[PDB]
Amino acid sequence: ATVVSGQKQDRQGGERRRSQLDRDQCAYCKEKGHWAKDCPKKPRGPRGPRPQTSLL
RNA sequence: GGGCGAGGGUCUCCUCUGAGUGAUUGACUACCCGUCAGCGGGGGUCUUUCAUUUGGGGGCUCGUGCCC
Ligand SMILES: [Zn+2]
Repeated sequence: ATVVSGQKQDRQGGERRRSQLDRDQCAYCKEKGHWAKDCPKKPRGPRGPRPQTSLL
C-alpha cells in the first residue's frame, strides 16, 4: 500500500507573495478561518487583549 | 554503516502582499478660480514611463569528494 497521498503543506519554494492565500486566510500564519488582524499566534494591545465577557 | 564540507527536495522557525501612493504625459473634463468671454490656471479621469516590493537559519532526506 502507498495511500496515494503525501500530506503536503507547501508555503515555501522561492517567494513569499499571495501565492498561498485567499480572502478566508491569515497573511501572518497562512491558516484558513481568520485574518492577520485576529491571528491567535500574534500579540494584541494597547496593553494586552480586549475581551467582552467576565465571571464572578 | 558513520563523520566532515557544499548543494537540491521537504518540513519547520523567523511568518502580516489582502488589487496602495507619488512624479512625468496626450486627451477628455465632474468641480473651483480669473477672464478682452476667445480662453487661461488649479482640480478629476483613462492611457503612459519611472520609483517604491521578492530573504535567512535548523531538522530529515537525497547526492558527492575526502576520512573512518
Ligand atoms: Zn494567524
